[PDB]
Amino acid sequence: NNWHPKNFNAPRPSYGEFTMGIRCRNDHHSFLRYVQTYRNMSRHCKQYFLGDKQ
Amino acid sequence: PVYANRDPETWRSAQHKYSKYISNFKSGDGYFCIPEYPYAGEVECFNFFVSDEVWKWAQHHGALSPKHTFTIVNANEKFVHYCDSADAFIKERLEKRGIRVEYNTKLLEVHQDGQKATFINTKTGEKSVRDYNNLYSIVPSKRQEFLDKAGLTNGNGLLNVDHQTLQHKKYKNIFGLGDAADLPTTKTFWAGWYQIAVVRNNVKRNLQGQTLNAHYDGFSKVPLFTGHQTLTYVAHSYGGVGNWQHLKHNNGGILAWMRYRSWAKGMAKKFQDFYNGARLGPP
Amino acid sequence: YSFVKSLTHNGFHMLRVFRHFAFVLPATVLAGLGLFVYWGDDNKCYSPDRFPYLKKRAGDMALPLNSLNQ
Amino acid sequence: QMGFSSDNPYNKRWEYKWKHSYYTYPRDYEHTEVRKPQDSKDVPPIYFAYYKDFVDRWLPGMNMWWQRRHRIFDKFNVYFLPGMSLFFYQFADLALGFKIMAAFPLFLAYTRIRDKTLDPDFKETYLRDMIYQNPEITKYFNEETIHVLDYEFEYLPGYLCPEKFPEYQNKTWQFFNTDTAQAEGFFKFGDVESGATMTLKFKTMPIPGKFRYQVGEPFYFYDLRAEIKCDGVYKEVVLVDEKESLKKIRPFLFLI
Amino acid sequence: MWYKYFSKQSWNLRVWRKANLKYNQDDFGMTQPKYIARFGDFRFRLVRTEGALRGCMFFVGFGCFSIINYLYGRYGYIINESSQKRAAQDLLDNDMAADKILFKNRVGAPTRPLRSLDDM
Ligand SMILES: CCCCCCCCCCCCCCCCCC(=O)OC[C@H](COP(=O)([O-])OCC(O)COP(=O)([O-])OC[C@@H](COC(=O)CCCCCCCCCCCCCCCCC)OC(=O)CCCCCCCCCCCCCCCCC)OC(=O)CCCCCCCCCCCCCCCCC
Ligand SMILES: CCCCCCCCCCCCCCCCCC(=O)OC[C@H](COP(=O)([O-])OCC(O)COP(=O)([O-])OC[C@@H](COC(=O)CCCCCCCCCCCCCCCCC)OC(=O)CCCCCCCCCCCCCCCCC)OC(=O)CCCCCCCCCCCCCCCCC
Ligand SMILES: CCCCCCCCCCCCCCCCCC(=O)OC[C@H](COP(=O)([O-])OCC(O)COP(=O)([O-])OC[C@@H](COC(=O)CCCCCCCCCCCCCCCCC)OC(=O)CCCCCCCCCCCCCCCCC)OC(=O)CCCCCCCCCCCCCCCCC
Ligand SMILES: CCCCCCCCCCCCCCCCCC(=O)OC[C@H](COP(=O)([O-])OCC[N+](C)(C)C)OC(=O)CCCCCCCCCCCCCCCCC
Ligand SMILES: CCCCCCCCCCCCCCCCCC(=O)OC[C@H](COP(=O)([O-])OCC[N+](C)(C)C)OC(=O)CCCCCCCCCCCCCCCCC
Ligand SMILES: NC(=O)c1ccc[n+]([C@@H]2O[C@H](COP(=O)([O-])OP(=O)(O)OC[C@H]3O[C@@H](n4cnc5c(N)ncnc54)[C@H](O)[C@@H]3O)[C@@H](O)[C@H]2O)c1
Ligand SMILES: Nc1ncnc2c1ncn2[C@@H]1O[C@H](COP(=O)(O)OP(=O)(O)OP(=O)(O)O)[C@@H](O)[C@H]1O
Ligand SMILES: [Mg+2]
Repeated sequence: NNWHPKNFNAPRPSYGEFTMGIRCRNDHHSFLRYVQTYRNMSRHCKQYFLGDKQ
Repeated sequence: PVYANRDPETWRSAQHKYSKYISNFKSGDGYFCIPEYPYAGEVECFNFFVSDEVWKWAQHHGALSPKHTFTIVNANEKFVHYCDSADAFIKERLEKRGIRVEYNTKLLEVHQDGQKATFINTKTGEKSVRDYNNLYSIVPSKRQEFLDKAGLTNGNGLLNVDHQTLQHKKYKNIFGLGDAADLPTTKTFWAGWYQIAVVRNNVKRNLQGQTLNAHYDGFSKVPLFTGHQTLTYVAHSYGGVGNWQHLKHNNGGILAWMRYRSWAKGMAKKFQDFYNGARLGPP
Repeated sequence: YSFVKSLTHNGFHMLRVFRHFAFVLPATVLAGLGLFVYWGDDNKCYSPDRFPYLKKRAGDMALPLNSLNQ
Repeated sequence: QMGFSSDNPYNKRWEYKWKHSYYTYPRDYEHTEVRKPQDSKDVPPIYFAYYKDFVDRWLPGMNMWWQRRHRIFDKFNVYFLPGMSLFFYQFADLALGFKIMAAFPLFLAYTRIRDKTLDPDFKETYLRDMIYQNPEITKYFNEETIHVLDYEFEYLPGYLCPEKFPEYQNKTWQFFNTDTAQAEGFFKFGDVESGATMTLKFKTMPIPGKFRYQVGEPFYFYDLRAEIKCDGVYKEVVLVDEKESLKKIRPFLFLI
Repeated sequence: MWYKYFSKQSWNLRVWRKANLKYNQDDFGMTQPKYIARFGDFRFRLVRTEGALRGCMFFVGFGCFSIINYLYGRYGYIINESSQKRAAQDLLDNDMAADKILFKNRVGAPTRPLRSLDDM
């Protein structure tokens, strides 16, 4: 198991009715950032390929 | 947003919907429905004076929309039947506050789907359909049929007993007290404090064949919440005449505020002794 | 990672309890540029006003500690 | 209109949302095509990272405040808070408590300005869940084949018509608010599978929900309309009609 | 198709301005009591939450406490200068009363304070 090593502060759920505020950085922007990062890394590298098709 | 005078028995300890009648009134049409007399909780369940003061605050900072309607739908002609002194004060104060009242109209049907409320004017027999957003109704009573099959009630369906000794007209071995008794007074709880002393006495006298020397004067005391934190006492005798407490400190103030805290914070803890037996009635 | 950029909680850093240590290593490395410029006592002050300068001018000879006063 | 906008050409409606793990900014903005090695400048000049943070983080943040500067010009932010700060600043040397009481209304003013100048962000996942439940829309649109052609969402300036919304004719509310906190916009959609397009117009407003003081939903779609266009069929779908919605719920009237 | 990969299990909260909107403030917190008066109602109306209100009173409290500590330093003798002059002469009246009735040994030390009840 190298995806979820066991530590003490384990993830625990949250309940709407009982939660006042929260500070979290997770969002649902990773998919589109994955697509744009490919387009950037692909295009910015081809700048120095001098048109070498192979 | 339909609220009532008592809680259903299916609610758990975590359900506090009863307290959201005044809080959650952001907008819409509000109706306070009073059923046909006789009904339980005449003055002790009149909360249209405490909601008016709180809803006045909500109109000041925008919590309550400026286009909202609140009217009191009263099926009866008067608010306090057996005390015209207090009934005149209520209608006088409702006009000063600005609340609109519609008499001879009773709530008939509540449509939970589209929030429609079917009212009917018992005077003309004309029914109508009204949109509501905050509905409060005192639970209507119903005469029990077995008390009519045995020939004990009269007319409206209340016990036909003596106004003085609380003994029934016929069947002298049968008594009656509380709300089921037909007494020209307000059916309150403090009225029952002076009705149990008469019943426990007269019953004691019939078990020994002696005479009945216990008379019920018709005293009844109920607080009338005139503000969010102020009240006045509605106390009256059989002839509707009030005592030194009747309708005193009615316009608010320190005297009305102190009497409110004594009933709000220090009365519920006294009903534990009433049922156990530690504390008796007022006298 | 910048301490300033983590203050708004809008780039890459929401909770950083040791963000106030971010510039200690860079400031320490930049101070290493004067490692050889300021080496020893003579390069950090005006040496003729210090006691060791007197011992050197006396032929690396020990002097009483109050020699700068008499 | 998106308030946070840099010279970056791609993903304009996500620029404020995306939190990159970059140590500093990329040398160039995202290329729109393959370029030549001489198009870009090798070894960008000295103090380039500081310049990029000013023109890609600082400057567009100030343009956001300037674009929506009309939402912060209320008598509370303009006169009361600075007037309170000046009253205690005259006694700043008497004790420490005067310095705090003179700086708190400034920090309170910044927080109101910071929150009011942000882009209006509705819960878009609630919206897409709502349009994909309609059978007339799912006939021509699907999440796997839909694409965004244009997006616009901005607050409405000033107080609205004082007949459709009498709530905003409140002198106590006008002391803190110069706008109505309502927003309006549209969505130009297209389906690559069916070839259909639609303009999803919507109006939002804050509503109270289930509680006494807290707002229930800051962006509640009280009017939601779809003008679907197809090969030869033009349909008009009404998800939320304002004549039926405004009779049930009223705005919230934020204070502070 | 980003919404296809969106996880609806994050709908448990409605976060807006760092506050969960689905918070039962009518049953928990300072906003639970419905018997609040006009001042407390208008105060919760402005902030909409107890967490924001308590955070601001944290700093305003330090200012108010530090200000009243100064006003009682600069001023104060307007109300407390009488009780200090009263205790000043009282501190001298009982001192002189002690020297009259107290046992002093050959050096000036009251070595018998428990001689009688009036001496103690
Ligand atoms: C006229 C000439 C032409 C003019 C026009 C042209 C010029 C225009 C501008 C040109 C460029 C200017 C560069 C700056 C603007 C750039 C804009 C921008 O967006 O940049 C973002 C830029 C982007 O981030 P990045 O590229 O990823 O990384 C940036 C850095 O690599 C590193 O980033 P970092 O974030 O990691 O760095 C963090 C570091 C940054 O370094 C600093 O800024 C030093 C800060 C030290 C001062 C802290 C003060 C604390 C509060 C004090 C309050 C009172 C002050 C009174 C002062 C009186 C003075 C006697 O600060 C800290 O370390 C904070 C922690 C400090 C330790 C704890 C101290 C506080 C607790 C102790 C309290 C004790 C008292 C308690 C009780 C109090 C009583 C109640 O970040 C920057 O901030 C860049 C600044 C880097 C330095 C540039 C220097 C260039 C050389 C110019 C000469 C020096 C000028 C500055 C001198 C300042 C005075 C020392
Ligand atoms: C040698 C080279 C170096 C030299 C360096 C020194 C030189 C520096 C120069 C600085 C001056 C120029 C900069 C400003 C130019 C703006 C000109 C302009 O036309 O703008 C109009 C423009 C309107 O644009 P628009 O939309 O096209 O207008 C359309 C309609 O007209 C809109 O119609 P409307 O009806 O909606 O009206 C909207 C308008 C309404 O405008 C107004 O009605 C004017 C109200 C101003 C109130 C100021 C007094 C507040 C207190 C009064 C309370 C009185 C009652 C109580 C009395 C109690 C007494 C204790 O709103 C405003 O513009 C006011 C915004 C805020 C201004 C108040 C800031 C208060 C700062 C307090 C500290 C002052 C320190 C001064 C320095 C002296 C000591 C060193 O507004 C702006 O652009 C706002 C710009 C950003 C605000 C700047 C204010 C300063 C912010 C900096 C924060 C730090 C302040 C200082 C703190 C220092 C100590 C900690
Ligand atoms: C005295 C020395 C002074 C030295 C200098 C001090 C510095 C003075 C300058 C600064 C002034 C203080 C600034 C404080 C504000 C700071 C900011 C802040 O914290 O937020 C506001 C903050 C909010 O308080 P809160 O905790 O949120 O309120 C509680 C609930 O939240 C509120 O819940 P609610 O709103 O839902 O309901 C509230 C209330 C309902 O309240 C109301 O509705 C009444 C409102 C009526 C408004 C009427 C407006 C009238 C307009 C003016 C008049 C009209 C014009 C007249 C024209 C006349 C023409 C000439 O309902 C109740 O049931 C009340 C509970 C029971 C009463 C408790 C009273 C305790 C008193 C204990 C002392 C008794 C002494 C009696 C002696 C009498 C003779 C002196 O306000 C205050 O902090 C007030 C100051 C309290 C300080 C407490 C520490 C001292 C303890 C009291 C003194 C004890 C005696 C000491 C001396 C003993 C020997 C003599
Ligand atoms: C003479 C000295 C006193 C000057 C006046 C008082 C100024 C404050 C004292 C100086 C502090 C400087 C050192 C610290 C720098 C800030 C460090 C920091 O953490 O900031 C990050 C913050 C980030 O805040 P944030 O809200 O964006 O993100 C933080 C979120 N949490 C808290 C969860 C992490 O940015 C700031 O700069 C806040 C400080 C702003 C102070 C501004 C005061 C004036 C407000 C504007 C003027 C309003 C006038 C009226 C306007 C009328 C309408 C137009
Ligand atoms: C009274 C005289 C003036 C007083 C001195 C005022 C000094 C103000 C500048 C120093 C303090 C700046 C705070 C640094 C910490 C925050 C960094 C930051 O701003 O991030 C931007 C942030 C960026 O947002 P972000 O940090 O949350 O991240 C963006 C999100 N991502 C990464 C996903 C894109 O934006 C803002 O906070 C809003 C704008 C704040 C404006 C900052 C102050 C501008 C003041 C303009 C004054 C112009 C006149 C003076 C100069 C005139 C020419 C000489
Ligand atoms: N606001 C209200 O709705 C309400 C209701 C009840 C009591 N109260 C207050 O309490 C005061 C006195 O209340 P109360 O005792 O007169 O009425 P009550 O309803 O509280 O008491 C009736 C009791 O008799 C029982 N009962 C009813 N029908 C019965 C039947 N066929 N067979 C056997 N038992 C039957 C009930 O279970 C109940 O224990 C009232 O004056 C009033 O102030 C108010
Ligand atoms: N269920 C949640 N649990 C923990 N943190 C959350 C949760 N929801 C949001 N957050 C945090 O609060 C921020 C704001 O949430 P928000 O729903 O407004 O984002 P969003 O991108 O606008 O969603 P949408 O696309 O549906 O409009 C989020 O970036 C996240 O950091
Ligand atoms: Mg959003």
